[PDB]
Amino acid sequence: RDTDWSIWSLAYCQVDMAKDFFGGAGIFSNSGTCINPMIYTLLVGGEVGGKQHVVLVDCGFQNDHWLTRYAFSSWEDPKDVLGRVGFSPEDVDTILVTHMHFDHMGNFEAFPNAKLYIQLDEYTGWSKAVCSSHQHETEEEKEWVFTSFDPADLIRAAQGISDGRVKFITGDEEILPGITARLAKDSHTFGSQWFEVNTHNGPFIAAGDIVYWYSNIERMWPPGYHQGNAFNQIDVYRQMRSVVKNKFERIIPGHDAEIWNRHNTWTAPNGNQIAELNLKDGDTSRRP
Amino acid sequence: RDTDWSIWSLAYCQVDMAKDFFGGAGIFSNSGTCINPMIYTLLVGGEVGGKQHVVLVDCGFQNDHWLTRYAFSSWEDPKDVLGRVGFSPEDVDTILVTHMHFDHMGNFEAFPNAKLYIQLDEYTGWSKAVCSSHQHETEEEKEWVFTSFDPADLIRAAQGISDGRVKFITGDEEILPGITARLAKDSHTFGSQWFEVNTHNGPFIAAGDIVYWYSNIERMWPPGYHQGNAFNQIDVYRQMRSVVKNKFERIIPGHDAEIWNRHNTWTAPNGNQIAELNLKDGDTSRR
Amino acid sequence: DTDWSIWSLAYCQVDMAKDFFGGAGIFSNSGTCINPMIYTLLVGGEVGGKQHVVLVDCGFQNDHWLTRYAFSSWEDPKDVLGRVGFSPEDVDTILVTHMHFDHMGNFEAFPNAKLYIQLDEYTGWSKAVCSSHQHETEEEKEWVFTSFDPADLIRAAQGISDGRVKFITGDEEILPGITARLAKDSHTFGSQWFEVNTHNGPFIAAGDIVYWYSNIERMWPPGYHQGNAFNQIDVYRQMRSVVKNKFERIIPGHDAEIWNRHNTWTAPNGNQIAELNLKDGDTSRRP
Amino acid sequence: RDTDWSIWSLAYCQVDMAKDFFGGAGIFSNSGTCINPMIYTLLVGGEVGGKQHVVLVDCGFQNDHWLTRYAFSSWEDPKDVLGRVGFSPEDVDTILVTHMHFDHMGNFEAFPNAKLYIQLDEYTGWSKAVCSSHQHETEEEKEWVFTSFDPADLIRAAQGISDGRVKFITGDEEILPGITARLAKDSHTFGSQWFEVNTHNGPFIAAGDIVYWYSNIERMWPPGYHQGNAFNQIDVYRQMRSVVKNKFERIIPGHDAEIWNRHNTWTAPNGNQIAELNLKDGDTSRRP
Amino acid sequence: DTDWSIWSLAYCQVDMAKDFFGGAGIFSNSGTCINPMIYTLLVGGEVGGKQHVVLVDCGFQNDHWLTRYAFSSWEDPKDVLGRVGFSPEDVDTILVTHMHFDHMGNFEAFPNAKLYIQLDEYTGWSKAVCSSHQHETEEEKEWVFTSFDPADLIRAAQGISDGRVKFITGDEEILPGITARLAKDSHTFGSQWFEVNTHNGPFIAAGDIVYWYSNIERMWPPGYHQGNAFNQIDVYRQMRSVVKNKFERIIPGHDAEIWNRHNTWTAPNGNQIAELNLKDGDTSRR
Amino acid sequence: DTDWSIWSLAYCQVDMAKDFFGGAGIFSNSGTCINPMIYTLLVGGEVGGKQHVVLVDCGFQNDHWLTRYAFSSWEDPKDVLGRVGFSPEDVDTILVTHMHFDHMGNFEAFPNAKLYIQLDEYTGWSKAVCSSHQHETEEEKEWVFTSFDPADLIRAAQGISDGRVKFITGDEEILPGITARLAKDSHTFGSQWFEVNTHNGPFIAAGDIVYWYSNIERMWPPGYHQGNAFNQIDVYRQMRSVVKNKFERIIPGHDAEIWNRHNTWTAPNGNQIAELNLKDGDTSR
Ligand SMILES: [Zn+2]
Ligand SMILES: [Zn+2]
Ligand SMILES: [Zn+2]
Ligand SMILES: [Zn+2]
Ligand SMILES: [Zn+2]
Ligand SMILES: [Zn+2]
Ligand SMILES: [Zn+2]
Ligand SMILES: [Zn+2]
Ligand SMILES: [Zn+2]
Ligand SMILES: [Zn+2]
Ligand SMILES: [Zn+2]
Ligand SMILES: [Zn+2]
Repeated sequence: RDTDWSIWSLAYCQVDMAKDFFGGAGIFSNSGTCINPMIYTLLVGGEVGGKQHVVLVDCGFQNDHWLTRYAFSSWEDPKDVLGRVGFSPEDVDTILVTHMHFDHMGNFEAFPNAKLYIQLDEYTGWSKAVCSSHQHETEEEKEWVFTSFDPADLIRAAQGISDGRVKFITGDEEILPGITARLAKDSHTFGSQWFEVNTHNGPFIAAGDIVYWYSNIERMWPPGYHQGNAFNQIDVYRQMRSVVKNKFERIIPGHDAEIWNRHNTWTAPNGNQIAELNLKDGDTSRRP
Repeated sequence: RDTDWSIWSLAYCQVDMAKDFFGGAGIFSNSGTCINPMIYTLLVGGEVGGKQHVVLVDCGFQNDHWLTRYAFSSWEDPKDVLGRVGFSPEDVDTILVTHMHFDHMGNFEAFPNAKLYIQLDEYTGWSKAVCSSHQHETEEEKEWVFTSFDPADLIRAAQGISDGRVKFITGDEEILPGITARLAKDSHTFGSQWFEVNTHNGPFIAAGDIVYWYSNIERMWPPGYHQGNAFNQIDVYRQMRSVVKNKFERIIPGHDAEIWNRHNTWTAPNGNQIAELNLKDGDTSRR
Repeated sequence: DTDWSIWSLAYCQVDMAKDFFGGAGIFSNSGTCINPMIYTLLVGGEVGGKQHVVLVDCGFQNDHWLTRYAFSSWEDPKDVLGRVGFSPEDVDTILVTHMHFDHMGNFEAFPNAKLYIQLDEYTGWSKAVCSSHQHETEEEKEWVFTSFDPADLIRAAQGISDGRVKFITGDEEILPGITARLAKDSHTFGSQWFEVNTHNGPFIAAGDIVYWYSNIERMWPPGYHQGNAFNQIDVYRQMRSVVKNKFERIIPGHDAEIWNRHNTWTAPNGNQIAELNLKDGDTSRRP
Repeated sequence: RDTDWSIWSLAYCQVDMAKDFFGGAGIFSNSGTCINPMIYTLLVGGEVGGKQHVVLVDCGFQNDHWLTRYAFSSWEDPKDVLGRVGFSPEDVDTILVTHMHFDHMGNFEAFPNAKLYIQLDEYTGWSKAVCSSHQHETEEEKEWVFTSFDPADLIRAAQGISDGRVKFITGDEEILPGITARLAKDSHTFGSQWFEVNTHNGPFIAAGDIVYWYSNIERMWPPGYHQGNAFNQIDVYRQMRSVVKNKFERIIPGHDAEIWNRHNTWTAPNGNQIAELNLKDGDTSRRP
Repeated sequence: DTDWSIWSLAYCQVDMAKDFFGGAGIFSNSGTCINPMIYTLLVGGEVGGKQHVVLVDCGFQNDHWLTRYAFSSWEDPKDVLGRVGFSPEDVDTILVTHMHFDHMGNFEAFPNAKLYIQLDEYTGWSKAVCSSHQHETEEEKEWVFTSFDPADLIRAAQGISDGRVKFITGDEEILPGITARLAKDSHTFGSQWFEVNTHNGPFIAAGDIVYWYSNIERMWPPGYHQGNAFNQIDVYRQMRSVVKNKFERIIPGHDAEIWNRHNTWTAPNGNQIAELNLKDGDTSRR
Repeated sequence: DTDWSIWSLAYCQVDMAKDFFGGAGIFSNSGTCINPMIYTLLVGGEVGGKQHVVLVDCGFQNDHWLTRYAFSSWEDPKDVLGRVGFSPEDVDTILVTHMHFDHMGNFEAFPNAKLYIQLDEYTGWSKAVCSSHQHETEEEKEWVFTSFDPADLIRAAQGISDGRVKFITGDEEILPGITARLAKDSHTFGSQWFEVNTHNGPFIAAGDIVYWYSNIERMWPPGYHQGNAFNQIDVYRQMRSVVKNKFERIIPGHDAEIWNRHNTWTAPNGNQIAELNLKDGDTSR
């Protein structure tokens, strides 16, 4: 089947963060701070002459308590972030979840028509991890387990499973035409997955937090904060490099402001960026 | 290492059901119906000279929509059922869940001080199965998986996990002094577990639905309705027989009125039975 | 590439409680009914090349099994296969869905045929028979042997020594256009079903994984089986996907409804004969 | 200690055989032939003061075509072999099968009251191997598979399974009081097992054909003919040496005339040997 | 029936950023500090008698590794062992927690010592070193080799050939009262920790699974490591359980706090020395 | 679309008991015979692509091993490869069937070649070497080291760090038309054989899983091996299936019968040269 997809990376928030957090405890230690985007990626396309899908890789978090747990700024609603590219949250039929951290699957219920795809190992891993954490007597002992995980997202996932809106992927699978989910077990998280997007202009990768920063995969240096196996990430980087033949601009990192320096980018009134990574044959640009 | 436990099996409801359902196709086919008890079991004890635990194996379902999906009668609140043996739901500190069928974990939020114990395979099995079933285009194609399973219990399970009130068992484990949980993978359900209870009068077994009826384990004949592997149940029957040295009255089946005929039993006003299976050193009977 | 013509032939009939085949809930206490005992003949293979004459299963012999259960109208392979223009000597390969007596019993009646069975089926029954002899009484073994003849374990071993039995381990395209599919712990330890590719699309020989169309149409496994009910659910879905929900393309094991869904002749006696596919020039063997 | 066993190794036949077969292709190539005993081992005992079991480790082959496929001589019936130590074949309640080669299980039906214990992997291994062999067009291509295996023993085993005479062991198991079966997967054969026998004078090992000759385990040099994994045999030798704390005479090899030099031995009229390896407490010697 | 004398000796020091050892987030952009390089001497065994001289880890040689990091105060083993009454050649056994340069580099300075290391540790590094060489530039290889010397792969092989090294595969009580604990994919592919059963309770040589006491106390894996963050969390719980949450009975890899909570006395260059347990019938040391 | 020229080059000869190579049963007490020591030259790859020059195995050096067995006629890689128009410097790839001394001992004579080994072979020998040193005497270690030199373990680790050795894990097409097939616990822990696809059909470099044509023709594994005899049986079946029972298409490890099945000529000292295949557009010798 021939597939083609338009791809936009949309900032919906910003975080000021220690560099070693994203870039590595070695190379980026004691290197000050910087602003990094909170991003989700819109994909529109599919089989040519077939159903057109409106897909989000990840969907941001909500305007809730998480805004106080880190140095966030410039948060924007899905109505506004997607409106600037000519869509609405109602139009989104699928959310592909790289991992169940709060900033990639929180707020999925703002897309009432979307089905959620999660790796089974991600869901089961977090169920066990959350349950195990309650053997510690204080919350200080639980802090690391919950640094990026909202137990309420466990409840929402179960609610979606029973509702029929959450679907499990187990391993690798072409879930939409030209989008292949790749399980990276115990990489960034228990069941992090990345996505291979095949377009007429070649492959693109939505890496999730497996690749926080381009420097992670270019320097082969896993981040200072992650909740998996650093050597597994090494293995995944090599898989990703092979898919895109080291055309590093084709990989979408999770939280790297460097992405705006590498693609046709314009900014919204508040500053949040929009990137036009690719346009399928016959589509028009969204720059004002 | 010296454990001792008092054991009461208490009926909270009754169901009229075709016999082959519980007893088996072929041998009990076209045998009409009979009343069968809906049961949970109270265990009080632990290490002699130690903390006396108050534990439930299973806790029944709520008087909700489930009362109409089967021929139930005489449903009773846990306050009424445990009161007859001298306890209240607030006393229950542990609920041992044999499996996640609605009638064994439905009403657990009625015991606000209790921790829930479930096999990881039971929880993960149902998460996968519920999700897989929503790939069917019609609701009729989904009936069989949900005949005994309430997706609302999946949600309550997830809520208790994050609350810290639900704990996973993975395999065999002595979770309380003298009570060891036994994983029976893919027997009655994905992660059914049974419980071995060690007292001064020897072992007792809480079997759950692996053994619906004594005849399941006496005739080695699995039921006409189950959601796991029939030959796995046979193997579990053999383990149970070995633990109990073939003294069958020492096994507590899930839904067999025959239990009231094998132990010291009396009736409540509405009819629900209270079987006293064992009394630990120093306890007086509650007839 | 490949094409095959297909006939399903009865060789006996069985009167059985409906809950046996259809489910303990929905078909309980529904009386009894007549069900065909069937094996399926396939003739063909690759288009320009060796024509194979194949049986899926081969029925049982007229021995003590006629007094077991309640059979009637039993017929010899010489009679059943002659009506379609063949003799028992023509069959070069018999595909065994599982080692229950009525699907592999009479295999020595086809002297030129190689028998194909899943390694897990043979190993499972070897273990199960041996394990059952841990029970001291014959009554405790009844369920293991409800459908299994220990003499067929010996005949199977005799055939292994003869080179007449071949093991399949998992999925395999055995003959041209016929893929065996292992369904581990489905009806039995190593049940397998067969995907048959013709010019008119695919056909499925389901064995007893699907006793009745109602099993797979309602997604409701039978009341009697010796495997895992949820595994059967998974297989039902695999089969539906292969056949694009064109259910008449699935050959159930023991369902009179197949005579209502296909060109079906009838024999001098009651046992039926049903055409399912005729690949170009296979003159219909319909009178 | 609460268990005790008397132990006799009894030769029932003799075989003239090339030395490299039993001792190894390195040291014993082109080294001629020698006479080697065909042996099964009688164990009498159990719980001290409780049931006196009568046990055979292996039971030899029958007087059939096998007598011509090798240089056999002096085959003797179980009535005569066991008669010399004061027992009859009807006394044997248990036959422990090291492996299903013809000379270790061929004759089990001459012991009408005995249950056979066989490793599940041994039975399934031979079932597969026999069935696979019939893909070869000539009987010569099957010859190695059948050098020590009789397909008729497959049928007899299936018959014993159906009768309730055959019991499967899967892995390690204390089968009788003081006798533990040890699975040695893929050693001499698919499911070879050896037996540790606890006596008041310490442990004895019935090695089956894992140890043909003392030299295999003393020199750590597996034989030239076997149907398993040579390095697996190396690993089992180490387990055996450790159990007997390097008392090599406590190990009963399958086919070594050297055993008559290491134990109190006398001979029958035809030359077949009797070795009294151990006499449990209270037991009297059987030497004439 | 089993007793052990236990000494933790600092053979060197490093000035390192805090998030490296303590964790990103709670120690991000928090500056740096001096941290010790230690190996742990245990001598004793079955109270019956046979006394073994065992080292947990054995430092790194004084070579190019001294310039790769803010090292100082590197001392010889004969120097450091002498201050507690021993000579390298006395060591019977070197228990290797993992194959990073600074726990395995100088094992040849102990000609009598058998080396015990996990099969997965050795096998994982063989795999990794080989995998890295499909990277064309040296910058891409940097992280794999931050703590690993390819020359230690060649020594290990030479040790295998010589009979100096033996592979553990799983848990195994390697010497009377010392249980080796496989922690697959913790700090490294096959890191392991050791559970020393002394008459005065239990002791844990943590290796680099626990860089700092605060990794286990704050349940917070470090910012640099080369295995599985959640696996470390689960080993933290296995350790906490073995010592009943008495954290001092765990010896971290590179925490100067260990000097603070155990009898310590500086040496000439300052490299500390702490005695954690002297087996009754054993003589102390300054 | 692949094509390869194939030469089997004897670089040495060994006088050995027949049962060693042929079997403890059939060839017992059968005396000895001369057997070739062989490595195979492969030149080709994808048609229209980078033509590779590859060695399957590379022999051992003229060192202590020349005295550990009845060897004769040892020749250098410079001489043996010189006769077919190449030098050791041309070989960029050596595919190693197993780590026995006579198949990897001399790989450093090929300074530009990458070495490919099964991971299970390397870890297998690493473990076995360590386990062997638990025995207190050297006679108890002899069988483990009959064909294995611990110096090759050290040379292997050095190449690992140097970047010259690569691990294969299971089956893999390493070069165009060459598939490595792991045969776990066959001749050794991680023995591998190679399927070579040419325009004239498939050829197999069997290593020592097949010492002699009679192993696979008689389905009778050898009297000396360090793996699992029934695994070799199953591997024999895979090989026979690939070549559709054309046994001359299988390259055995040590069988002089090979010179009788192909265009063969001899060197001055006696060592044989076998031209098994010439890819489209090639001239003989
Ligand atoms: Zn994240
Ligand atoms: Zn993120
Ligand atoms: Zn139930
Ligand atoms: Zn129930
Ligand atoms: Zn059936
Ligand atoms: Zn049937
Ligand atoms: Zn044998
Ligand atoms: Zn033998
Ligand atoms: Zn370190
Ligand atoms: Zn380290
Ligand atoms: Zn070799
Ligand atoms: Zn060789």
